[PDB]
Amino acid sequence: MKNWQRIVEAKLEQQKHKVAEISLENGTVNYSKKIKHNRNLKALTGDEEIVRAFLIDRLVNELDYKPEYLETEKEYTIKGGHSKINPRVDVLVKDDKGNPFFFIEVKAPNKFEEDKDEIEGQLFALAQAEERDFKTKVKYLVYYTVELIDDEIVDRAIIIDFEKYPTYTDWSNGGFISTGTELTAGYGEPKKQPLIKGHEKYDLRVRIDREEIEGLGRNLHNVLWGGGGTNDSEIFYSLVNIILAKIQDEYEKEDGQEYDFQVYQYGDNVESPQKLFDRINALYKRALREQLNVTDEQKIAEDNVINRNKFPLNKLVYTVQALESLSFLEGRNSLDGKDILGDFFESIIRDGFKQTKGQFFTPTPIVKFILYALQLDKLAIDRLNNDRELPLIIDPSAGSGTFLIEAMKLITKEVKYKQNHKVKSSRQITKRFEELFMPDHNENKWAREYLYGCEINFDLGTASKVNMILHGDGSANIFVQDGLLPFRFYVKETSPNYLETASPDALYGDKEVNGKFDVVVSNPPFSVDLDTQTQREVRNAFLFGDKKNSENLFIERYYQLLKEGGRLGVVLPESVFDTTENKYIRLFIFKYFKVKAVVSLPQVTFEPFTSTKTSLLFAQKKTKEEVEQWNELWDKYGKEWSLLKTRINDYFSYFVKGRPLNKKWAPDVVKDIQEGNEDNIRKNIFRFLKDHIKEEDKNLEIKDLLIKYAEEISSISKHEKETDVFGFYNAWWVFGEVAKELDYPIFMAEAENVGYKRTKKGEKPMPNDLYDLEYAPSTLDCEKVLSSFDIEINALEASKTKLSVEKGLLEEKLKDKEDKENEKIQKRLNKISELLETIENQLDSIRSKKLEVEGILEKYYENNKLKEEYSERDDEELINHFKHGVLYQYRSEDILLRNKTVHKILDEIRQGVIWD
Amino acid sequence: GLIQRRNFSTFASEPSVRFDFNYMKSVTPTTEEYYTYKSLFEVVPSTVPTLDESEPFKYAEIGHVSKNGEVFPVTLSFEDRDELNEDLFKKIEKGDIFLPERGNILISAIRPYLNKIVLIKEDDKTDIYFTKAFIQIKPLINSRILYYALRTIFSEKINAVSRQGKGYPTLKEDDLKTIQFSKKVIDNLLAKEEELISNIDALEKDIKELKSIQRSKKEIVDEVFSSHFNINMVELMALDSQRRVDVGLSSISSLNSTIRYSYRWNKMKLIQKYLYRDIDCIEPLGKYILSSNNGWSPESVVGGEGIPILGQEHLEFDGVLNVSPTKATTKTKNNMENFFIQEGDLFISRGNTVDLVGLACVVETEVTEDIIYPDLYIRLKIDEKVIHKKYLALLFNSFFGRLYFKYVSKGKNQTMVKISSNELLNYYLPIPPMEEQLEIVGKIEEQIGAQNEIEKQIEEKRNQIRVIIEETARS
Ligand SMILES: C[S@@+](CC[C@H](N)C(=O)[O-])C[C@H]1O[C@@H](n2cnc3c(N)ncnc32)[C@H](O)[C@@H]1O
Repeated sequence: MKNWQRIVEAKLEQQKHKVAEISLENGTVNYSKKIKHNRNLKALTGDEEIVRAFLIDRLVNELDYKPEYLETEKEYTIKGGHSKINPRVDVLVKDDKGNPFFFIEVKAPNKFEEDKDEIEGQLFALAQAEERDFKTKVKYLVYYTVELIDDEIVDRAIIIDFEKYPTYTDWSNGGFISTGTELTAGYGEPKKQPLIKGHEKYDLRVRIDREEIEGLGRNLHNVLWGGGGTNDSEIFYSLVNIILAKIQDEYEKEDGQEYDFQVYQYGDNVESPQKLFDRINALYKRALREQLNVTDEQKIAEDNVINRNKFPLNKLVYTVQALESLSFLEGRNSLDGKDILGDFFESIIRDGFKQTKGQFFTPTPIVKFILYALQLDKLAIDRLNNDRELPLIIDPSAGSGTFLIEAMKLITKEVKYKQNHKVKSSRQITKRFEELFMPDHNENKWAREYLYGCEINFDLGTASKVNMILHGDGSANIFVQDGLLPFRFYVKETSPNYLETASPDALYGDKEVNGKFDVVVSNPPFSVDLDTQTQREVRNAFLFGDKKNSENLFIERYYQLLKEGGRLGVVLPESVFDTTENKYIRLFIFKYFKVKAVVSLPQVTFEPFTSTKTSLLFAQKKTKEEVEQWNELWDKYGKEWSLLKTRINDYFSYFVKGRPLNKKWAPDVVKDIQEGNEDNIRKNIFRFLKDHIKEEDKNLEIKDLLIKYAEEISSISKHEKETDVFGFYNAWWVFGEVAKELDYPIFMAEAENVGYKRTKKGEKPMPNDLYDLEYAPSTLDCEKVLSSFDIEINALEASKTKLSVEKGLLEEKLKDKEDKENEKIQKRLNKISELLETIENQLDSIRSKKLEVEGILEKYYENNKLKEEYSERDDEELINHFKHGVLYQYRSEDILLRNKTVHKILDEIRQGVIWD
Repeated sequence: GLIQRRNFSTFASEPSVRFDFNYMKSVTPTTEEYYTYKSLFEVVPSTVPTLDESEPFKYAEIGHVSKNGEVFPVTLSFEDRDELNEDLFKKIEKGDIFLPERGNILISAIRPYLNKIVLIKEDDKTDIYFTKAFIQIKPLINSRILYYALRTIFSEKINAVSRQGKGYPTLKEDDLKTIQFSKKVIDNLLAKEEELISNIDALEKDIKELKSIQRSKKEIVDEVFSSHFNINMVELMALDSQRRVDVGLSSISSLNSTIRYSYRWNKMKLIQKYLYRDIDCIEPLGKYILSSNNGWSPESVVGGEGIPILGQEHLEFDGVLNVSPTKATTKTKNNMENFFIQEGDLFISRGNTVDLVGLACVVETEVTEDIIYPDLYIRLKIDEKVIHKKYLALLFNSFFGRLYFKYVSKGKNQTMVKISSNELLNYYLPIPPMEEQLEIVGKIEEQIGAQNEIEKQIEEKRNQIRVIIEETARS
């Protein structure tokens, strides 16, 4: 039950002059009979009637304007298209000379945001007809509405002059060139009053609801893009620059000083070319100076905010008005402090940015599957409970910061809301939780010191930083440098920098290793192009610097970032898994990482942008002891390989090349040959050819066996090319012998559909093999659901009471009057009564579905919480109930974590894979 | 949704230590008796054979070979220097040619999942030159048995050892040698060889009967148009094969407007006069043409992982563009807005053989991905109110258009003749009411659906062969 309704009722009751009255008990509205009305309005159709009554009362009682000069519901017969329409005007304010000074149209608050185009269709035609017929002069068309700032209702007016912009083409340069935001009493010139920071009368808006925000995104999209679609460049990045300037100015302003992201119209007209551009350019210069690590004055010298020819300033002035009233840096405060501006950013991120080959964004279904398959939520919970810290996360190819955004949301929505019962209540752990998550306004503030990133693009880096500001981080960790640079090159002069540290590692080859990040999630680019000026330096810090596969250097970075036990969940292309020339890198991953899972993503997971096949690698870095065991096994079996190669080449030389059986060339071979021991010869041949051999070859002799095999001997004898990280041994033979000792199981899986079909024309979902949503919430308020249906039933019951009362009174006059002409009224009241029983019947159907919904509630929710027998959520009936039938609302779209049954790949990955 | 849970040690079963869902679905903990390629086959290395330039050769590049195992070679000669043939010659002169022997099974090395396996047997005396990326193997065991086994049974293993990488699946000789062939299946096939080969011979004989009874698209279109217009085909074959025309002076200026006198032009006019004798409502195409845009195609290679491009074989007589691109362009252009193929468009063949020149097609399937149509194409936008898009394509593929374009075409050789837009402007058509055009299209569609029933019976027979092979091998 809304409090502002009581506030309005009390304010109207305190008014001395009762010129407009409202009765909630009877649901009636009363006005003075002096004003002529063409229809007898007696029913409350919505909040629009209340708004109109309040505005009329305020105009009559506060502004000292005579009520008789106001005209309502004046009817004109207009010719619309090929038919005749009969629209009416809401408010007409005319002076003593009869000229219509104010043509005020009132629109319902529910459709206030959506119904903006109708001003072209419902207002312009009437004004044109009036000017054509009555020869009147309209000075300023005025539209009035209410604005909710700091939970207070204030005026909000838009002023448009038709004389100033006669043609439609000219109007485009205006870009919200209205006279002023608020009206002036005493016929004074309207003045725009700047929003003084921290000044109670006028400030930025908080508690902004969604219904104004999707519509806002919609009309800004329609204006800025203008139906262009997706051709990228200035249409998108300019919005980023404007938002960055807004954030910078909202940061640098002090309390009591107005914001510079405001249009001044003291002279009734602002110069859009000059006055806006100067302030916006200064703001963006300050933004690049402070928020984006200065980037040195050398870059600022050639910096430019927008393109002069490509981006007209009219859209800039249009957007300044839209974005001035909002609070981008700190306001938010939507639905108990949750983020609304962030979703307003992914809207526009998905639309205005055209993505092509070489510029992809990882789809959200894959990102959250990767994050949940690493068990990041329970990792963070265990880390907080034991070490009193949160895991350190880095994406060295962040791009638009998708992985970081979803990781931040995951941690915040898991450690605080969904899996809160896991954390301990101990005093020190409680204090750490207070320092990390408790402030509702700044719940996403742990990301300041924990989430890191790296993007080589300046534009995408700036976009990711702005997005991270909007969500609530503060950025300061998304470096806009290259991801492959040496560690000391990552400097930010801020809160402790974990990425700058480096140290040499003995087992890695005495190269730099950071080893401070708990989790690495990334989507490394295909065929990365190294910087020519730094290549000779950066390629010297990696083992496989010059192997002509630059992208395979990224797999090395992860080893240098993760600590012993770190979790890797990157998205590699299929070429890493099958191509022969990558055999070196596969012998790297096997040596240092414990490959725990591999998932074969389908071909359409990145279509239509790229058709290459990709796969998921979930691995964990080995400790020093395991790498030492690997090295000792490698040497132990390399010795055997060398000795075996010597013996086998000696045999193959003797039996065909016919060298003499002298003593000095092989001791054991000549000893066995002279002693006549061919069993040992056969054993050595078998051990060398441990592969490519069959049991039947036991019957072959030491001549025909070799002449039959031949090329396998030569293939095995050849050692690896690298020779620096693998040594002078055959990689395949020694690797097989080593992996025999260190054998461990490996999870492998395939996905047929990833829950979507991405194509240029449209979007078509398919069944999602990766995971399943919850649908059924784990916490649903029975009281709220009951009170909802209670409020609709009460709202209709008030109407059913007033209609019953009026039909009873009409029956009373029917019994009283002689019924000469009252028989028609009797028929009318009978018809409305029958309509009353029909609406009562549909209300009884509503009651029946309410009762069945209640039955569902006690069938599934006990103690206002979902009970454990449906926690695993295999119940088909519950899912079907929540996918439609008024239960579509509420609901939970979170990924469902099943602990009992294995239906989708995420379930087996979460259950059958043991980390640590 | 397929979980395998392999072991670490199983990764070292291949010399390049692969690990991916494919080839590890095939690698299984269970061990059975098996054969290697040393016992069932032998890879014949490719050699460049000497060829006479004058004597024509039959050549195919992957796409010509069908999935069912029938080769569709093109006959070309070295001294032609054909415009379309320039890239084929450049490929051939570098060694991209191959002469398979007799009794050897050829296996494609590009996209093995299409099952483009070809058997070369001693029955056919003619020898076909093949492209590279075909792995010749000499079957030590009966060639037919191994051909049938590789096409049906051991196809999963061949798909396993294929390496995708960034691009498309490929096959290599060493990977082929890596495949393990079960002892039991091969032993059962060798024990039931006589019965199995007799069964496959009978089924393939039935298939050849069904192919013989099938009737081609060109005959369908020609017969439908002749029946509708009452044209007598033997009369045209008498008039068309004359080589002597007696032309009067007055006949020169009949719908000519340029006073063209030539043997070809007057022969075409005589044939048209015979055709349009009883038919009325003859009208030019220049009045009802809206626009004509010539496509263009840059340098490209088979594959290339770029935007796809079509080929000259994609045009069909039925009037439907059979979209199945094989090659693509890897580099980008500046403008590509109209170079993509859209639904419901009319495509005209500019340069081709004197028979298949001016061939027209209509795009009816969903284009989805944008595909580049080559230079030897014309997008034709026409007045939809008077003439239907598919009717023009059917007329052009009929003898009505073939006879006109065999004399109008201007080319330096019979292998390629190039038409232009001028004759498209000046071409004369029988244009009945749109109802008649829809009726003609309906007759053609039903008579083509009948043939579709015939080939669906054909794959029914193919599946019967596959089932026989599988049931013989399994037990
Ligand atoms: C593969 S996309 C997707 C990245 C991220 N997963 C996302 O969705 O935003 C990342 C882009 O950033 C670029 N990039 C990131 N790190 C880079 C680096 N260290 N060097 C060069 N380019 C890099 C790549 O060119 C690539 O086009």
